[PDB]
Parts: sequence; structure tokens; C-alpha cells
Amino acid sequence: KLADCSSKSPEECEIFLVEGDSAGGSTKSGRDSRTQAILPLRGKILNVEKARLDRILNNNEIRQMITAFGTGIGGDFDLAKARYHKIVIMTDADVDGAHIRTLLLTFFYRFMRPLIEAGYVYIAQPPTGYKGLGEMNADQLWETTMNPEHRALLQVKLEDAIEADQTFEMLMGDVVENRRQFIEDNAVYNERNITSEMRESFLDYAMSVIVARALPDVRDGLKPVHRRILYGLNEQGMTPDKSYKKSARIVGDVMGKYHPHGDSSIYEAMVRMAQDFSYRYPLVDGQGNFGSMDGDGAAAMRFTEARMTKITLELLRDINKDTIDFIDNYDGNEREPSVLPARFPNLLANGASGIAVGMATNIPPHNLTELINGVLSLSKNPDISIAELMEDIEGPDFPTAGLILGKSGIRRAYETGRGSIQMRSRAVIEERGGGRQRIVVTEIPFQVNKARMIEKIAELVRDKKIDGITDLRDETSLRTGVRVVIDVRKDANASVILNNLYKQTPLQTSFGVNMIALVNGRPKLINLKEALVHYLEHQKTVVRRRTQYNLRKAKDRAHILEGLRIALDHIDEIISTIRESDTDKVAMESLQQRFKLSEKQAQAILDMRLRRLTGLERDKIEAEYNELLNYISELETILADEEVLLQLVRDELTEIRDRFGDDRRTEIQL
Amino acid sequence: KLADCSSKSPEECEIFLVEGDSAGGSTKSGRDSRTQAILPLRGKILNVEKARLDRILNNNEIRQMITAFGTGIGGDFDLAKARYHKIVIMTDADVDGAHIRTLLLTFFYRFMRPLIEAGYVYIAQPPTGYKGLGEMNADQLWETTMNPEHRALLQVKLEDAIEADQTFEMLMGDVVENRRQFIEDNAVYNERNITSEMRESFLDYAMSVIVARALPDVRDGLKPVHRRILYGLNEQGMTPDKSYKKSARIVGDVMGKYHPHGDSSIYEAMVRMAQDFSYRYPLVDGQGNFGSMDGDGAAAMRFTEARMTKITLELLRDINKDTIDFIDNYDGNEREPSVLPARFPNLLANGASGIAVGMATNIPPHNLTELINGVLSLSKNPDISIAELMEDIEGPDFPTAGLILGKSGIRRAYETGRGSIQMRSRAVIEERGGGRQRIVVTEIPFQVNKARMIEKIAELVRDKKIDGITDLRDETSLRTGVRVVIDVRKDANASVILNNLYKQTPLQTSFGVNMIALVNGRPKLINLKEALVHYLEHQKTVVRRRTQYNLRKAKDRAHILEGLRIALDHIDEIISTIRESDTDKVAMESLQQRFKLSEKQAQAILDMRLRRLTGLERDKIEAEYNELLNYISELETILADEEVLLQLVRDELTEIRDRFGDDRRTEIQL
RNA sequence: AGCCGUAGGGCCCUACGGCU
RNA sequence: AGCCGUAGGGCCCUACGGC
Ligand SMILES: O=C1COc2ccc(CN[C@]34CC[C@](C[C@]5(O)Cn6c(=O)ccc7ncc(F)c5c76)(CC3)OC4)nc2N1
Ligand SMILES: [Mn+2]
Ligand SMILES: [Mn+2]
Repeated sequence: KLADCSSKSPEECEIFLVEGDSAGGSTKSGRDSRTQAILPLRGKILNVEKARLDRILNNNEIRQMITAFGTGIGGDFDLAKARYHKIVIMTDADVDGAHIRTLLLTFFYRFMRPLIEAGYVYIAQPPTGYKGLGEMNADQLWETTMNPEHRALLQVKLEDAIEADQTFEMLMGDVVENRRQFIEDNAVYNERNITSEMRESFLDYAMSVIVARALPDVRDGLKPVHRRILYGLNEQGMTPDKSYKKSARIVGDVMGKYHPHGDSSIYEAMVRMAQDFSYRYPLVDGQGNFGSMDGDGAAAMRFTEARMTKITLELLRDINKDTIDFIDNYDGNEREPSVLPARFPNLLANGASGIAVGMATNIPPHNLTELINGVLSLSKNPDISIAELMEDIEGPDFPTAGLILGKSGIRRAYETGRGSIQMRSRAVIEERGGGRQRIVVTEIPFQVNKARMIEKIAELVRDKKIDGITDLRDETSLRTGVRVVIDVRKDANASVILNNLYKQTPLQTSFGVNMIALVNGRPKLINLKEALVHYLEHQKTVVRRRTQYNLRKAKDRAHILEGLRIALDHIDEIISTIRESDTDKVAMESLQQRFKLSEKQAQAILDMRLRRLTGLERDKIEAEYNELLNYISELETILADEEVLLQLVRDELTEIRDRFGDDRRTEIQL
Repeated sequence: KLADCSSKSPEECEIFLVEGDSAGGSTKSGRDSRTQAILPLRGKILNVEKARLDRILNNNEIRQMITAFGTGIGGDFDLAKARYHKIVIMTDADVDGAHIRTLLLTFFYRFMRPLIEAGYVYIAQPPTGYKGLGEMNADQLWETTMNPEHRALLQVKLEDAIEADQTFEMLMGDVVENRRQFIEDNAVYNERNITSEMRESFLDYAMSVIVARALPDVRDGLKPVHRRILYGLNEQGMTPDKSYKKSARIVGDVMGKYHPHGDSSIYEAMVRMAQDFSYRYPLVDGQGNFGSMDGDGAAAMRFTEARMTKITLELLRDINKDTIDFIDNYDGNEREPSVLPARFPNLLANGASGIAVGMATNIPPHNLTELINGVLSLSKNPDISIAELMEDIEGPDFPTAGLILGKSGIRRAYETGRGSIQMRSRAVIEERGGGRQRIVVTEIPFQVNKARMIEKIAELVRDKKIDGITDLRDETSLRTGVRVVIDVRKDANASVILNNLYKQTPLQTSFGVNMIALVNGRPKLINLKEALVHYLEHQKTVVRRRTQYNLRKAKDRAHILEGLRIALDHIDEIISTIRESDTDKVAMESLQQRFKLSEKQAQAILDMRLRRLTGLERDKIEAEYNELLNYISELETILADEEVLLQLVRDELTEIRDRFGDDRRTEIQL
């Protein structure tokens, strides 16, 4: 895949390392084919500091780079054989391109150390605000990054090798804690030194993954991709009353406007939100093949269609009533929400699963009715214990139902944010004829792949690791629901076979609770009370801001009426004033001075259509004015009393509990 | 890839053959897993009538069907070893689904005939307008086509065995003329016989590819995909004055609204429209990596950006002025143009190429100044000969320039619609020093891969197929342009080496002209005059319709201004009437009666804002009316005389020729 | 192990006609 | 023989943390 240069003189020859063919093309078009060679990689390169030699040497990209440089690796390294005196790292001008840069430096430091020592390793500086080099025109890439007469390359420099080994060990190694400690210690919410570069690039990547990718916000329970999808459907009015909309139109729109990442990242996030076995309260309503519990993926996006579910309307309720802060998108062309109003506690209701850098999050879904009664209880007692909260919130409530073994794990997770929860399958022992029996499984644990579990059981039988099993079939149908049958050998104790299946297969699975979520844009391990407290404050803020909006909005309307009232009373003198005016400006000025009107009032009059001059309009204006004055009072009453505001939040949460609250699916066996 | 059923009694067992995994997933979810198995294929299967036996037996999808059926092929076929007593073909409910069915039937007929004889082969009947089965929910696919209670299956019956043998060789064989004749003769503009199925399904497909895919319309020179891309850019304001819009937004929009096919087909058609080496007059203006002359493809659609070129504004000019006919899109939720106004001769300016069924198209690009001059000469003389047109139209004009050898092939092509055009590269012989020489190539033939051409020269040198070549280099760059160097051995005759390169390499390429375009939605082999006659007809129609639309609209606006003028003249009376009326209906009824106004006139007065009563606004109304009366008079002139209409078409083509007309690139050599 | 879910990145089989 | 351009269809490597 190497697009080598014509020359054979390494001293004048250069090799550019790009992320793939999309960047490679632009680079191949702009380059000097005489002295500049191109090697397109394939995205994220292997982390050699975490991988063993067998994996390193059987890797396609690693192999290709060694063959391109001709020096060999490690012990057998020979700088004389170097085919290029310039190895230039030209990854994309984004957080993931910085990660691939740290990955390439890691491989040059552990396998090609004298290449850095000779100053042969350089870092290209393409301009920011592109998605990739593939977004650049050939001419723009030459002049800014490739022309030796105008480019600015950073030559990689190695100073203290003890400091370098420690940095590559800390940032790239297998020990997560030291990496987590570096993020905590450093995170703030032409030649280059290899240590400073690794630390800066890796920190940009880690901070980006943590605050803007893998972890959900504590207020709305969403990760950036999900929030962008829901905001996307909302903006294009893809509400439940409207028809389904083409998946590609949704994905295309969201990619261009809010999410500058791969289509598959966007589309798979939309798919999961539509899966009744993934989401306890699904956020997307899908039409077509959206996958199954057997690991089957969704159909290609050209076949599927989607829209919002009714509960999603509750997450987006009052978004245009200045309840949430808006921010600029990635390119400054659009505005996006920083958080959603979230009228129901979505973090805990739907849960979250995220693998970040230096940490991970594993939050289980819960029952909406239980959560809401918990929030209601907390609003009535700020000093409520986790034990009192557990009277309302019994434990997680998986979409796939099943069983949880005791309150011990649950209790530990709700008090510390960490705990192991044993999930069991719903399995019964029934007779099948002729004095024979069978095990019937109708509920499997959360996130357990049904077909994969069936194969692990078959494996255990074929490899003689389990006694008593004659046959196993999957009888699942849309009619019957999940139905896995395991036939027992006549006279064999089916209960013994079942307990052996719980201990040796995904029939019994564990859920490692690790409640990490963003609190004030920062990752934080929180407990059940902390999570509810942050959600309750978000509601109080959203409701306060909605009331403040309406009040400003109602006071502006009342002021417009005061003026329209004045216009209808002095209609003939108003018309006369406009008629005798040469321009709009003169008319504005004259109406203001004569009738004691403001700029807005005069503008409202000038905008008034002739049909507003009808008989039942002065009565209409006065009817609206009076009702508005009542409404202004209702709003001022809420803002004056914090207890009234708090009751308003409770009332609205109670409506949501009655409209959306369903029964518990998962049995917590004591 | 087989998703087998629980049962092992073939007599009750059914095997469903689907297009791929998107359809497969809906099928796996909706089925009865006990008696129904699924075999997801991978799109179009091999054509066993045109393929050599060795290719058939090593083909992955063919192997998978034989393995699944467990019968064996041809002579080693055993109906006793049949794993299912029902082989159900369930392709998508579209033209390509019909093709895959004809492809499947052919393999069953030539390799597993007793399977048809036993009445084991069936045809499922999924509901029409979905794109794929993956667009449907499992329960919908179960009830409509998979449930034995409600389904309507067609059992394939083989009646006449001589008729079937002859049918399969006609539709699926290598002899095109038999297939072309069948299309021509048959084109129109529960048991089932295998011959009737093959004929209907093949005609479905063949017809679709001919009128709705592979052939350009004679009027706008576009194929459905190109037309839908350009219309998509117009309906999204993706004009040259505006900024580049993301390719993914364009793709998703076009696919969802007008083109029900793969995104690779839409994106690749848009890409080609943006390449200056493919389009004589590029239709798309691309930002980023849009591919090269070396066969390099464009960047993934998430990286690229695009908009209309200035020339495309001329293809779409006045589309929203009732110039062309709109039709319903594929699903009856959108409107799409049937043809574009096409203010310049696009078919001949950009050319076309497309492989259809029973026929193909191959039209070369031409120079815009020459084409317009040709149309102008034709407008002044309906009886003009091809030889006289050839005074204006010298011949094709490739974007990649080069040379054409003689007028003989050109003359034949313009007179019959068919001819062989000999194209040559622009190659010179020059000195390089020390008595030695080289061949410099600076222009290569049209649609020739530069890199592949170099490798062809390289392999001739290596395998000693050519003599005298010491070196071969691509010295091309953005700066220099195309530059290929072939170093000659000292004292060797370079012109001899050159003539040899022209005989043995793509350095000399023929262009087989085959002018097949859609004339009245029917494919026709047309010559030069016919192509321009149909273009001119279309322009006369567009400009007339535009004038007729502009007259209706101006007459509707003068009418509304007549009403507002009456109101400005009797303002106090108008106000009185509105003020006295209790409702908007009573006001409208009174104004119509009191001032002899129409319903439209009265509504316009009621909609009038107070700001229209000022001096400047009062004058605007009068000036617009006076401007409009002159415009109506100018429009009526155009419609009174046909020579004035034709002069307008001529003056509009002269404007376009002066603005877009450029120099000829391809040299026509005697 | 290798899986979970957001991210980086690309490749190859088929049909169809007319030219070589 | 195999390329040209709209069409049908889908796979597999990489990072990252916890168990
Ligand atoms: O924003 C929008 C709007 O409109 C759209 C409609 C449809 C689509 C889906 N298109 C695709 C789907 C898979 C794809 C990558 C792919 O080609 C698939 N694939 C395989 O299935 C198997 C092997 C393989 N090996 C290399 C390779 F590059 C690819 C492979 C190619 C097209 O990447 C994106 N995307 C958009 N995006
Ligand atoms: Mn990138
Ligand atoms: Mn299909």
C-alpha cells in the first residue's frame, strides 16, 4: 500500500504516515513524487506497550512500516539501511489523530529508538477545522504541510531517556491507575520533546474521551452522540405523531450538523436506543430490522426508518423555553444543547455503559415508577438515607427481566457506586413425556447474547464438561417470546444440571456496578443519593428557567397589547399619522411621540394587518390582556416561593410517573 | 451462513433464500425456527449460463446452496438426500430482486432440474413498495409472506422442457441480439410456469435498467441518478454563491427522497460529476479528495463536501417555472423532475456511457462553443446536413485533451450513430543530454488509467516485449500537470519505440461511438443531427412554458395590485368597511360588494400591513404595477410570433456560449 | 478469554455490453 | 480478456477498562 517516491537517495527522501486512503489521495495529489513517499495506515495502530511480540510481528500495519523503513527492529536495528531521513507523522488534525500519533511514537520508541536519536522522526502540522486530510484539496495540503519552502515540521527530540521510559510506561502501559492518576493531576476542565508531546497529545485524547464521548452526563444520562441524535430528530420534527423518517437522512443530518465522526458510530447508537432488549425505556422508534438478542446487527441504514418514542418527548420537553444552555457546534455553523431538559431521571432509568481512558462506567437500568417515587421522597427530605431510598428503589430493573440474587450487592452499589449484582435466568423444570424432563429458560440476563450462550452450553456438552444433557433447542418466536429448552437424560436430577449451568455458563452473569458520570463536566463516582440529588437540582433549574422565560415572554406580549390597545382607541389618528409619513422611520418616530409608544409598540402597529381592524378585535385584545395579567401573577407566585416551585416539579414528575411508569420486570429474590 | 430449522424431517422443512443479512434478520425474527431455515445470499449471484464450470463450482454462494440442499449437482443429484421439501426464493420486491430470481432459477434449471420437476421450488410474495425485507418488521413479514395460514406461494412448474431450454439461452446466454430482440418485441411503454416467470421477471429488470438507470435522456443528457443528485443540490440551495455542503447530507437526502439504491451508487455518480478528467463541463464542485487519473477513489463521504458548479445553474435554470413535468417519486411522498430545463446541450457536451440490458451507450464529450454554433446553424436551417453541422462541430473534445486521428471515424459516428475514433496521447521526442533521448507524454487518452498504462509499459520492458527503453517515470504534479518520461537507449530510434508503444500500450486507444439515448422514453440509436434536433425541440418547449408561466403569474400579480390600488384610492372607505364588519368573512364579503373586488383582491387588502400606507410604500405599489404592465406586454409579444420565440432561444444559447464556451482541447489530425 | 459500546480506518464478490 | 459505470450484497483490524 506504500506510494514510494522516484528517488533512491534516503538523505533527500521523506515518508509521510497518513491514517488511510482518504488522506493518502489528497497527499498523493499534493506531494512531490520525486522526494516524498506516502504510507497510508488503517486507523488506530496497535499499542505495542500493551501487546506481546507475536501480536506485534503478525500486525499488517506494523509489518508494512518496518518494510518501508528498511532499518529492521530492536536489537537488529541498522540506521545505515534507513530508506528515508525523514519519517513524518501526518495524522488528522483531531483528538483521534493525536491518539494515533501517541501510538506511532510508542512503536518508534520501543522498536526504532536510534531513529528518534538521529532526529529522523518529524511531526506534520496540517490546519485544524479539517475532519481529515481527505477534506483538503491537494494544493491546500502542499502549501501548508508539505512544501519544504513553507511547511513547519516538529523534529522529535529525545532528552532524558529515563523520563521517556517512565512516560511511555505511565501513558501507554497496562496499569490503568497510573494513567488515571496522570489525568487527575493534569486535567484542566522547530523541535518537539518526546515526553512533552506524549503528555500533551495523550491528555487531549483522554480528556476528550472522558468529557465528550464515553461517559454520560448526570443530569440527562446521555453521551454526546445520543444527545445529538435526539436533538436531531427534534429539530427536524421527527415526533411520534409524524411518519417514520429515513435512517440515512437522520444520520447524514446529525453527522454534518452536530457529530463529526463515522456514520456507523451514529447509526449504531440510534439502533441501540430503538432496541427493547437494550433500553429499559427506548428513546427511538424503529421501523425495520433493528437487530436481535442473538447478536444480529440492524439492517443497513438504507433499509431502516426511525422517529422519537413518546418518553423522548419528555427528555426534550421545554428545550425552546431557555431551560438549557446552548453552545456552538464543532464548526461554528450551528448551535447544539449542552444538556437536555430531561423530565424523567434517564441516567438511572436507561443506565449507561462506557469505556473511557483511565476509567469506565457501568450503570444499570431501573424502574421509572420506583425512581420517581425516590426523587419525590428526596424532595420531601434532603437528609434521606440510602436505606429509606431503597424502600422506593428496590434495585435495577433490566429490560430483559430475569432475576437478581439478594439486596447485598444492590445495597453496596447504592452506598458506594460500586458493587457486584448477580443476574440469573428465569428457568423452570417441566416434564416432557415418558417420565422425562426439560429445563425451560424464558428470560436471560441483561446484555447476554442468547445464541452465544446456547453455543457455550452446546460446547460444554460436546466437550463432556456437563452431565445429563440430551438436547438443547431455541424455540424463541414472536408468538412465544424467549424460549430456550434443555432436555434432561431420563432419571437425571434436572435441578443439579440447572445449578451446574448457572455456575458454568452465561445463564448466571454478574453486573459490575461502577457509577461514574460527568458532574459539572467532570468524571465522578457517585452513589444512588448523589445521582438523584443532581437530577433533582437539574429539574429545579429547568422549572425555574422555564417560568422565568414565560414571564419575560408574557410581559413582552402584555407591553405589545398596551400599544395595540392605544392604536385601536385612536385608529383614525394612527392611520392619518402613517399616511402622512414618507417612510417607516418617520411613521415609527411620529407614532412614538404622539401616542407615548415604544419602539416595539410602534413596530407592532406598523406590522398590524387590516383584518385586525374588525369589530371583535378590541374585545379580543382586552380578553388576552386580562388573561395575561392573571398568568403573569401565577408565574411571579412560583418565582417568589421556593416551596411552590418545588411542588410544581413534584406535580410534573407525578404526571410522568402516571403516564409512563410501568411494572417491575426483574424479580429480586431474597 | 445458513440459519437452520429445529426439525430434520425434510417433508415439513422449508428453506428461504434472501438477498443478504439486512433481509435475513427480519426473516430470522419472523420465522417458525422449527420448520423454516434461512440462507442469506450476497446480492447478485453468478450467471451459470455465461460462466465456465470451474468458476461455478468454486463460487462461495453456489457452494452454500448445494451444501444446504444436500442433493449434489447435475448428474450426482439425488432428490432423496434433499434437506428441505420447499426451496422458497424470497428476494426484494424491486427490479434487482426479479433479476436475482432469474439468476437463481437459471442455476436451479441447469444444475438441479429434478428439484423443479418435484415441485420443490417456490416463489415467496412479499408486499410491494419495500426497498428490502429489512425495511419490514418481523411480524409484518411473518403474516404477509411466511405464515402458512395467510401466505400466497407460487410453485414453479416446468411445462415444455424444449421451450425452457430455449428461454434460458435467450435471456441468460451470451448472445445479446436474441435478448435485444426479445426486449424490443415485448417492451410496453398456486402454480407458476418457469418460462412465464423468467420472461416477466427478466423483462421487468431489462426495461428498468434501459429507461430508469443506464441510459441518458436525449433532452438533458442525464441518467436518473445524475438528475436526482443535481435536483437535490437545487432543492437544498447548494448553489455556487453558497458554501460547500457535506457529501453525506447530499447523499442521505437524494437516497431518502428520490433514489432508492445504495449510497455507493449515489456518491460515486456525484464524485465523477466533480472530476475534471471525467467531465468536459464538471457538474459538481467538490471540496477535498475527489479521486485521480491513477484510479484512486474519492475520500469516504464523511470527508468530502460539494455544491453546484456555475454551469449546473444553466441545467436547472427556471425549473420552478412550469418548464418541465414533475412526477411522483418512488414512494408517493415527494415530487421529482422527469427532465431538467438543460439550457446548454449536456448530452453531447459531457457525453455518456452505460451498460444496460440488450444494449449499451457510448457518447463522447464535445466542445460547448462548437455545439451551440451547431444548434444555432440548425435553428436557421431545419434541412442542414451532418457535413454542414460538422463545419461547427469538428468532433469530440475530451477533458484529458490528446489527439484524434482523422475525420473518418467521426463522420461515420455523426451519420449513423456508430463509429471507431482513434485517440492518441500527446507525445514528443526530446533530448536529455549526452546524445541520448526521451519520450515525453503530457496528455493521455480519455478514460485511460495513467498508473495502469505505466505498469503496462513497465511489464513490456521487463518481459522483453519492447526494445530500447532505459527508464520509465511519472513526473506529474499539480504544478507541472501530466508528465510521463520514457528514456531511450543511446542511438535507438525513439520514433520507432514510440510507434511500438502506440501499437502495444493504451497510449493509443479507440473510442467506439454508440449513440443510444432515451427518445420519448424509448432507447434509440441517433446520429448528430437527431441529437441536436431533440435538444432544440426541448429548448423551444422550455422557453415557451417559462413565458406562459411568467404571463399567468404577472397577470395574477397585476390583479392583486389593481385591488391594493383601488384600496389606496379609497382608504377611508376601506377602513370604514373593515371597522363596521364583525368578522373577517363579513369584511371580505362587504369589500367585494362595495368595491367590485374579487375574493383574491379582498384578501390581499385584508392582509395588507399598516406600514404599506406610507409615502414610499404607496409608490412601490404603483411602480411595481407599471413595471408589470410593460412585462405582460413583452411576454404577450413572445407568444404572438414564433420567430420571436425562436430568436429568444437563440439569444439565450448565445449568452451561455459567451459565458461558458472554452477552447478545444483535443486536436483533430489529418 | 473476550465481551460490552463509541471511536480510528478500509475491500471484494456478483450483472450487464462492446470494445480490445 | 478485462475494463468501463450504475446497480445487488456484506467484514474485519485497531484503542480503551473491568471482570
Ligand atoms: O451520512 C450518511 C447518509 O447516507 C448514508 C447512507 C448509507 C450509508 C452506509 N454506507 C457505508 C456502509 C459500509 C461502508 C464501509 C464498507 O464499504 C462496508 N463493508 C462491508 O460490508 C464488508 C467489508 C468492507 N471492507 C471495507 C470497507 F471499506 C467496507 C466494507 C461503505 C458504505 O461505510 C459506509 N452511509 C450513509 N451516510
Ligand atoms: Mn482521522
Ligand atoms: Mn435488495
